[PDB]
Amino acid sequence: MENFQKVEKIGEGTYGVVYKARNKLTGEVVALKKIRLTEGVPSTAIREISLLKELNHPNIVKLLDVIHTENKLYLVFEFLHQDLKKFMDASALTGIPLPLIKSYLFQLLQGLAFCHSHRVLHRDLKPQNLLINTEGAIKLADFGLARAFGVPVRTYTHEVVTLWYRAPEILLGCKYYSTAVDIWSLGCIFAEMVTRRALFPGDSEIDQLFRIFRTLGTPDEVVWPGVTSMPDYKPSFPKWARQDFSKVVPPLDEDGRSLLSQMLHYDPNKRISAKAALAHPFFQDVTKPVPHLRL
Amino acid sequence: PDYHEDIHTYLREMEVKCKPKVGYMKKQPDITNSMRAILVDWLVEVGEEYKLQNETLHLAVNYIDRFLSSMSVLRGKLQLVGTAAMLLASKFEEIYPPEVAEFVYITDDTYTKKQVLRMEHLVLKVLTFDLAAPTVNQFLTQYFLHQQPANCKVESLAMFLGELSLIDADPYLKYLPSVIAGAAFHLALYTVTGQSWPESLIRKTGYTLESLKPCLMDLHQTYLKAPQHAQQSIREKYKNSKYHGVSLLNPPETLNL
Ligand SMILES: COc1cc(Nc2ncc3c(C)nc(-c4ccccc4)n3n2)cc(OC)c1OC
Repeated sequence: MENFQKVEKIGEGTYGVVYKARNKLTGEVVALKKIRLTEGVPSTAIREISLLKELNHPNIVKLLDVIHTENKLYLVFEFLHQDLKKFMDASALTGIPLPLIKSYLFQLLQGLAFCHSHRVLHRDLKPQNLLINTEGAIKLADFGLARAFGVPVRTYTHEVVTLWYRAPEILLGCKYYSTAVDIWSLGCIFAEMVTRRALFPGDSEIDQLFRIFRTLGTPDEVVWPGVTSMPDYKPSFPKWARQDFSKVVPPLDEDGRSLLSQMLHYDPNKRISAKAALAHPFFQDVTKPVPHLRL
Repeated sequence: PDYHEDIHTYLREMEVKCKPKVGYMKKQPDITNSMRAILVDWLVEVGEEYKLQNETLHLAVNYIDRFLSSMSVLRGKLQLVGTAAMLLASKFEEIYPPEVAEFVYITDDTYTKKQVLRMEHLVLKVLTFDLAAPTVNQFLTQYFLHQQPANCKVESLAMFLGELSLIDADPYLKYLPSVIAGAAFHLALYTVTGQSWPESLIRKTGYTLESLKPCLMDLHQTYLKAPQHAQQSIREKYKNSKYHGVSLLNPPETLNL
C-alpha cells in the first residue's frame, strides 16, 4: 500500500470514498476505493470484489488489485476520465451526437451481456455508474449492489436501486429480480442520451410508476399477464393510453424506436435481452466515435 | 431466457476450479470426517434458526472444505472456521445478513467477536476473495427448468438429497456439484413421478444416465440409511410442510439401473 500516492478525491459511492491515485513505481494511474475497518468486511465489498474478479471484459471496469491489511481495505481499479452523467451535463447545450449514443449503447450492451451470461446482475445502472474515456470507450462500474443469480435473487422490501431507472416489475413488487431489470435501466439511459432529459423522473415510488404508465400506457392482462395479481398493483390504477414514440424520443429513427420499445417492454419475460439487442438492425452501422470531454 | 445455456457452461467450468482436495481429511491430523459432519449438521440448525437460504448453507460448506484443503486446523478451532464461513456466506448471499454479534452468540460464547472477525479476514485471504462458488443447489435450480411440468415434491426431494450430501465428506467430495445434482434430480424424479433423467438434460449436461450411476449408487445409500445416520438436522428440516415432508418418503429399494 506504500506504493500508491493519493492524488485527489473523485467522489463517494456505495462502498465508500474513491480517490485517483498513482503507482510510484510503475507510473500506472489507478482509482483507489478506500474502506474503513466493525461488522467485518462490508457485504457490498465482498460481493463487488468476488464478482468483478470473474468479470474480465473491456466494457466492465477492471478490478486490478485488492490490498488486505490491518485496519484498512483498499480496492485498486483501472482509471477512467469521468462519468456519463457529467458528460451529459457538459453536452446539455450541444447534445451528444447520435453516432456516439449508438456507440455507447452498443458497448454497454456488450458489458451487460457479458455480466448476464456470467450469472451477474448489476441492479444499479445509472449515468453516474457508467464511465467513459477520451478514446470513446464506456464501461460498467460500481458493483456494490451486484448479485450472483445462480439461484434466483429475492427482492428487498426496502429497494435500494435508483428511483428514476427502476423497472416496473420491482415497483409492482414481484418476488425475484431478473436480467430484464438491467435492460430497463439501459433503456431509460438510452432515451435520456437522446432527449437530454430523464425519461421517468419520479418523486416517489407511486409517482415513478405513474410516469411509466403515462408514457407507455397502463399495463393490463393483454400486455403483461399477471399484472393485476402482483402485490403492489391496485385496481384503482388510472388507465392511460400508450404514447406515440415519435413524441417521446423525436430525434430517433425507426430502428432506434424499435429497440427502445423492446428495451422498455412491460413483461420482463418478453423484454429484449442484452444479447438479442446487440443483433438489432439499429447497430448495423455502429462505429466507435471519440467524445469531447471537458475539464 | 437467453443467458441460461451460457450460465450452465460457465458454472460447469467454475466448479472444476472451486473444487477442494478430494482426500484432504487424511492430511488433517487433528480432525476427521466425523467432526466435519457434526459441524455441517450444526450449520443446518444455524441455517434453520436464522431462516437463511439453503444456498447460504451450501456456500458455507464449499468455503469450509476449501479452507481446510490448505490450512491445518486443530479441533478446538474447527467451529470458528465454520462460523466464519457461515458469516461470509451470509454476507454474499442473504439480503439482510445476520449481525456478527449473532454469530458470536450461537457458538455458546466459545469465541469472542474479535476472534470471529479475525477468522473471517483469514478465510477471505485463504480463499482469495473467490466466494462466488457454484453449488449443488445452483445446479439443481438450473436443472429444475427441465421438468415437464414442475413438481414441488420432486424439487423438495432433490434439495433434501443434495443437502444430505453436504454432511458426509466420504464419499461426496469425489463428485463435482453438478454430478451430485444430476444424481439427486434423477433420484427425486424417480421416487416421486417414476420418471428418469430427462433427454433434454442429457444433451445439455452431456451426462448419460449411465455416467451418473457411480454417484447414484452412493446417494441412494445415504437416502436409505438416512434415518439411522448420526446427524439428523436435515431430516428434521425436510419433514416440514414447507418442504412437503419429503424426508418421510420411502426410498425405492432398488434404482434398477
Ligand atoms: C465519477 O466522476 C469521475 C470519475 C473519474 N474516474 C473514475 N475511474 C474509475 C472509477 C471507479 C472504479 N469508480 C469510480 C467512482 C468514483 C466515484 C463515484 C463513483 C464511481 N471511478 N471514477 C474521474 C473523475 O475525475 C477525473 C471524475 O470526476 C469527473
